Amino acid sequence: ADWDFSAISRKATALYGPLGAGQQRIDAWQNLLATQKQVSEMEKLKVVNLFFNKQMRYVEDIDLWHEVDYWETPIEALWKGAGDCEDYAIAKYFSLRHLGVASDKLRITYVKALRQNRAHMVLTYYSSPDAMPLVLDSLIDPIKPAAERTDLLPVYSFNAEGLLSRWQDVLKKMQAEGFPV
Amino acid sequence: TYFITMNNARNFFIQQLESNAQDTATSLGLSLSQSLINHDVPTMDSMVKAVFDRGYFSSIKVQDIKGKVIILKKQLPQESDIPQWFVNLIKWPSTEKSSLIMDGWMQAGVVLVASDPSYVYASLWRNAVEM
Amino acid sequence: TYFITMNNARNFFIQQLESNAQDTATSLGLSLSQSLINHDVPTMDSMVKAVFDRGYFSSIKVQDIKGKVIILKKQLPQESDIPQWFVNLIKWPSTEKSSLIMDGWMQAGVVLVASDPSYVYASLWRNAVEM
Ligand SMILES: [Ca+2]
Ligand SMILES: [Ca+2]
Repeated sequence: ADWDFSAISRKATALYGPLGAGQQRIDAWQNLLATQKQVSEMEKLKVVNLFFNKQMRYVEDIDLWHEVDYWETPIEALWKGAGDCEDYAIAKYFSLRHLGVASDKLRITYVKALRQNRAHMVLTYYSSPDAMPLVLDSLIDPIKPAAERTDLLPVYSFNAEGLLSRWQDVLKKMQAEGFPV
Repeated sequence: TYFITMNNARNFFIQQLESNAQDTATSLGLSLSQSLINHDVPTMDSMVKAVFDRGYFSSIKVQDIKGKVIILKKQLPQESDIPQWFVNLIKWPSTEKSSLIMDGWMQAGVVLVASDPSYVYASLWRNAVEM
Repeated sequence: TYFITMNNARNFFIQQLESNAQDTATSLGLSLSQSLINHDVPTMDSMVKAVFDRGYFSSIKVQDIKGKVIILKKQLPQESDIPQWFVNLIKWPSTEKSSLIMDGWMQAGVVLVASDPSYVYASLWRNAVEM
């Protein structure tokens, strides 16, 4: 399931306009995916989590998209260089899947962020089904065992799937951007 | 070839949408009971988002015992592409199913779930046969 | 006086049932996630039964974190007055929709909700009109 970044850049330019500095960030993403396939799974988690936390500024959807809730594709996140809680999680999810992390190990997790006192979303990694998960977050850079994140309270978790709803709309946008399905 | 009347197709969707809206309202009402007791708006907000983002509902609403709205998730208005005269032939009063949120035997509020008929309208409109 | 073809009705009805199975899986999975309810088998059994009796599913299944089947509710086995030639025109496989059962951050299992295409078979057989 290889990704054609030249065609993706061409299609995204038509969908969103000239990508500007977003093209360089998409180039940096392509480099990450090209050079991190053979490292350990724990290293994949670190470099992907750190890459998007550094490449994206946290800005609310109402400011960036003029919509209360708007789920970015990874290309949209890198085009804008910005997003909010679920945008980080989605971008890290698809990157880790492309790098070979099994889908059974990755969950989209709705949480309560205690310090911000608001609904929040993170990506969780389960080394085995009964394991304590690691939290890939947009609020901080370290990846910690979930129970060590005393500032978070989990609400519900989802295994990402699909082929209209929020996640399906993301997949629809990625198909238009040129990603294989 | 075999057909079914438009009215019979309509009846199936009314049954299935009301059942689905009621089932989510009841099961979500159970899940919301402790965060509502605790007045934990972010957790209630997070639960409704989890169900709403994954489903196809028009709206989910959480009220307290006095009817004051605590959580409201709504679908942005949708464009269609389906004439109103046809919708008038098949439309049914707006579906909204409720379930009480309980603190033991004491009623603590209500959750209200409304289905989204836009799939029903589109399926019947695209494949309607006049005979 | 509008009709829809039986083949198109079959597609709509199956899609609506499969969507309902997903929504029920999500809401039931969330409710079983609360207060370690999924470890209280008598309470979880009562909860799954309530959802099954009100729904139209072929089966609801609960597995724990090790994959052991803990709850399995299935349609009581009733025989069909529907001829095979008619079923062959409309037959479709039953899909199983899932949602996770959680204890906070720890995974506790999965709830599996299966659609029932035989319900569509019976509805179309009752309302089939030949033209
Ligand atoms: Ca958002
Ligand atoms: Ca967003």
